[PDB]
Amino acid sequence: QEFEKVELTADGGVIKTILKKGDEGEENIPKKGNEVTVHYVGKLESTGKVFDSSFDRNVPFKFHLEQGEVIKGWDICVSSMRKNEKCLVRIESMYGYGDEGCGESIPGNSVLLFEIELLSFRELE
Ligand SMILES: CO[C@H]1C[C@@H]2CC[C@@H](C)[C@@](O)(O2)C(=O)C(=O)N2CCCC[C@H]2C(=O)O[C@H]([C@H](C)C[C@@H]2CC[C@@H](O)[C@H](OC)C2)CC(=O)[C@H](C)/C=C(\C)[C@@H](O)[C@@H](OC)C(=O)[C@H](C)C[C@H](C)/C=C/C=C/C=C/1C
Repeated sequence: QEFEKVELTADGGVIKTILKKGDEGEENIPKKGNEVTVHYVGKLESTGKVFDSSFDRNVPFKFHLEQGEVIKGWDICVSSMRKNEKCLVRIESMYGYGDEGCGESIPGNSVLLFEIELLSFRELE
Protein backbone atom coordinates (compact mmCIF):
# COMPACT_ATOMS: atom_id res chain seq x y z
CA GLN A 1 0.00 0.00 0.00
CA GLU A 2 1.05 3.60 -0.65
CA PHE A 3 -0.14 4.66 2.82
CA GLU A 4 -0.98 2.85 6.03
CA LYS A 5 -4.68 3.16 6.83
CA VAL A 6 -5.39 2.87 10.55
CA GLU A 7 -8.90 2.30 11.90
CA LEU A 8 -8.85 3.98 15.34
CA THR A 9 -12.35 3.05 16.50
CA ALA A 10 -13.90 -0.31 15.61
CA ASP A 11 -17.09 1.39 14.35
CA GLY A 12 -15.23 3.17 11.50
CA GLY A 13 -15.91 6.55 13.12
CA VAL A 14 -12.24 7.61 13.19
CA ILE A 15 -9.90 6.47 10.39
CA LYS A 16 -6.35 7.75 9.95
CA THR A 17 -4.21 7.58 6.81
CA ILE A 18 -0.52 8.05 7.55
CA LEU A 19 0.89 10.36 4.86
CA LYS A 20 4.35 10.76 6.44
CA LYS A 21 5.70 8.38 9.07
CA GLY A 22 6.90 9.93 12.32
CA ASP A 23 9.69 8.96 14.72
CA GLU A 24 9.67 5.36 16.03
CA GLY A 25 9.39 4.59 19.76
CA GLU A 26 6.90 5.20 22.60
CA GLU A 27 8.84 8.23 23.78
CA ASN A 28 7.79 9.92 20.50
CA ILE A 29 4.04 9.51 21.09
CA PRO A 30 2.36 12.17 23.24
CA LYS A 31 0.68 11.16 26.48
CA LYS A 32 -2.51 12.27 28.22
CA GLY A 33 -2.26 15.85 29.49
CA ASN A 34 0.75 16.79 27.37
CA GLU A 35 0.71 20.06 25.45
CA VAL A 36 0.89 19.13 21.77
CA THR A 37 1.79 21.41 18.88
CA VAL A 38 0.40 20.73 15.39
CA HIS A 39 -0.44 22.13 12.01
CA TYR A 40 -3.82 21.26 10.54
CA VAL A 41 -6.37 21.94 7.84
CA GLY A 42 -10.04 20.91 8.05
CA LYS A 43 -12.48 20.09 5.25
CA LEU A 44 -16.22 19.28 5.34
CA GLU A 45 -16.90 16.03 3.44
CA SER A 46 -20.49 16.86 2.42
CA THR A 47 -19.59 20.04 0.48
CA GLY A 48 -15.92 19.31 -0.09
CA LYS A 49 -15.03 22.76 1.23
CA VAL A 50 -12.07 23.62 3.47
CA PHE A 51 -13.41 25.43 6.53
CA ASP A 52 -10.15 26.12 8.42
CA SER A 53 -6.62 26.51 7.09
CA SER A 54 -5.45 29.17 9.62
CA PHE A 55 -3.00 26.74 11.23
CA ASP A 56 -1.87 24.92 8.05
CA ARG A 57 1.32 26.87 7.25
CA ASN A 58 3.25 29.02 9.76
CA VAL A 59 0.97 29.38 12.79
CA PRO A 60 0.98 26.36 15.13
CA PHE A 61 -2.09 25.09 17.00
CA LYS A 62 -1.55 23.93 20.60
CA PHE A 63 -3.85 21.95 22.89
CA HIS A 64 -3.71 19.50 25.80
CA LEU A 65 -4.15 15.90 24.78
CA GLU A 66 -7.11 13.97 26.24
CA GLN A 67 -8.23 16.84 28.50
CA GLY A 68 -11.70 17.57 27.09
CA GLU A 69 -10.41 20.45 24.94
CA VAL A 70 -11.08 19.17 21.41
CA ILE A 71 -13.50 16.89 19.55
CA LYS A 72 -13.08 13.23 20.48
CA GLY A 73 -11.78 12.23 17.05
CA TRP A 74 -8.85 14.62 17.51
CA ASP A 75 -7.89 13.17 20.90
CA ILE A 76 -8.20 9.67 19.42
CA CYS A 77 -6.12 10.60 16.38
CA VAL A 78 -3.38 12.63 18.04
CA SER A 79 -2.94 10.03 20.81
CA SER A 80 -1.95 7.59 18.01
CA MET A 81 0.53 9.92 16.30
CA ARG A 82 4.32 9.88 16.35
CA LYS A 83 6.40 13.06 16.43
CA ASN A 84 6.69 14.40 12.85
CA GLU A 85 3.83 12.24 11.58
CA LYS A 86 1.51 13.76 9.00
CA CYS A 87 -1.88 12.11 8.64
CA LEU A 88 -5.30 12.45 7.10
CA VAL A 89 -8.08 11.65 9.58
CA ARG A 90 -11.75 11.11 8.72
CA ILE A 91 -14.03 11.81 11.69
CA GLU A 92 -17.71 10.88 11.69
CA SER A 93 -20.14 13.11 13.58
CA MET A 94 -20.26 10.95 16.71
CA TYR A 95 -16.56 11.83 17.20
CA GLY A 96 -16.94 15.39 15.90
CA TYR A 97 -19.73 17.92 16.56
CA GLY A 98 -22.64 15.47 16.59
CA ASP A 99 -26.14 16.85 16.10
CA GLU A 100 -25.22 20.37 17.16
CA GLY A 101 -22.65 20.91 14.45
CA CYS A 102 -20.43 24.01 14.90
CA GLY A 103 -20.54 27.62 13.40
CA GLU A 104 -22.00 28.66 10.07
CA SER A 105 -20.36 25.96 7.93
CA ILE A 106 -20.65 22.68 9.93
CA PRO A 107 -24.12 21.19 10.22
CA GLY A 108 -25.35 18.27 12.28
CA ASN A 109 -24.27 14.80 11.11
CA SER A 110 -21.10 16.08 9.47
CA VAL A 111 -18.07 14.04 8.50
CA LEU A 112 -14.86 16.01 8.93
CA LEU A 113 -11.55 15.47 7.17
CA PHE A 114 -8.41 16.88 8.73
CA GLU A 115 -4.80 16.81 7.71
CA ILE A 116 -2.72 16.96 10.92
CA GLU A 117 1.06 17.27 11.38
CA LEU A 118 2.39 16.56 14.87
CA LEU A 119 5.33 18.92 15.40
CA SER A 120 6.13 18.48 19.09
CA PHE A 121 4.79 17.85 22.56
CA ARG A 122 5.74 18.48 26.19
CA GLU A 123 4.84 17.25 29.67
CA LEU A 124 3.45 19.86 32.08
CA GLU A 125 4.83 20.20 35.63
C1 LIG B 1 -10.46 30.70 15.87
O1 LIG B 1 -10.36 29.30 15.65
C2 LIG B 1 -10.79 28.52 16.76
C3 LIG B 1 -10.79 27.05 16.32
C4 LIG B 1 -11.83 26.73 15.25
C5 LIG B 1 -13.26 26.77 15.78
C6 LIG B 1 -14.24 26.16 14.77
C7 LIG B 1 -13.79 24.78 14.29
C8 LIG B 1 -14.71 24.27 13.19
C9 LIG B 1 -12.33 24.84 13.81
O2 LIG B 1 -12.24 25.62 12.62
O3 LIG B 1 -11.52 25.40 14.81
C10 LIG B 1 -11.71 23.49 13.58
O4 LIG B 1 -11.02 23.28 12.59
C11 LIG B 1 -11.93 22.40 14.54
O5 LIG B 1 -12.90 21.68 14.34
N1 LIG B 1 -11.11 22.22 15.60
C12 LIG B 1 -9.94 23.05 15.93
C13 LIG B 1 -8.70 22.19 15.96
C14 LIG B 1 -8.86 21.10 17.00
C15 LIG B 1 -10.05 20.23 16.62
C16 LIG B 1 -11.34 21.06 16.49
C17 LIG B 1 -11.86 21.40 17.85
O6 LIG B 1 -12.11 20.57 18.70
O7 LIG B 1 -12.11 22.77 18.10
C18 LIG B 1 -12.62 23.13 19.40
C19 LIG B 1 -14.15 23.11 19.34
C20 LIG B 1 -14.67 24.18 18.38
C21 LIG B 1 -14.87 23.30 20.68
C22 LIG B 1 -14.63 22.20 21.72
C23 LIG B 1 -15.01 20.81 21.23
C24 LIG B 1 -14.78 19.78 22.33
C25 LIG B 1 -15.62 20.12 23.56
O8 LIG B 1 -15.41 19.17 24.61
C26 LIG B 1 -15.25 21.49 24.07
O9 LIG B 1 -16.08 21.76 25.21
C27 LIG B 1 -15.56 22.75 26.09
C28 LIG B 1 -15.45 22.52 22.97
C29 LIG B 1 -12.02 24.49 19.72
C30 LIG B 1 -10.62 24.40 20.26
O10 LIG B 1 -9.84 23.54 19.87
C31 LIG B 1 -10.23 25.40 21.31
C32 LIG B 1 -8.71 25.58 21.39
C33 LIG B 1 -10.78 24.85 22.61
C34 LIG B 1 -11.86 25.31 23.27
C35 LIG B 1 -12.67 26.49 22.79
C36 LIG B 1 -12.31 24.64 24.55
O11 LIG B 1 -11.57 23.46 24.86
C37 LIG B 1 -12.25 25.55 25.79
O12 LIG B 1 -13.00 24.89 26.81
C38 LIG B 1 -13.31 25.75 27.91
C39 LIG B 1 -10.82 25.77 26.23
O13 LIG B 1 -10.35 25.14 27.17
C40 LIG B 1 -9.99 26.78 25.51
C41 LIG B 1 -8.51 26.37 25.46
C42 LIG B 1 -10.15 28.14 26.21
C43 LIG B 1 -9.64 29.32 25.38
C44 LIG B 1 -9.81 30.64 26.14
C45 LIG B 1 -10.34 29.33 24.03
C46 LIG B 1 -9.66 29.24 22.87
C47 LIG B 1 -10.38 29.19 21.59
C48 LIG B 1 -9.71 29.03 20.44
C49 LIG B 1 -10.46 28.92 19.18
C50 LIG B 1 -9.89 28.67 17.98
C51 LIG B 1 -8.41 28.53 17.78
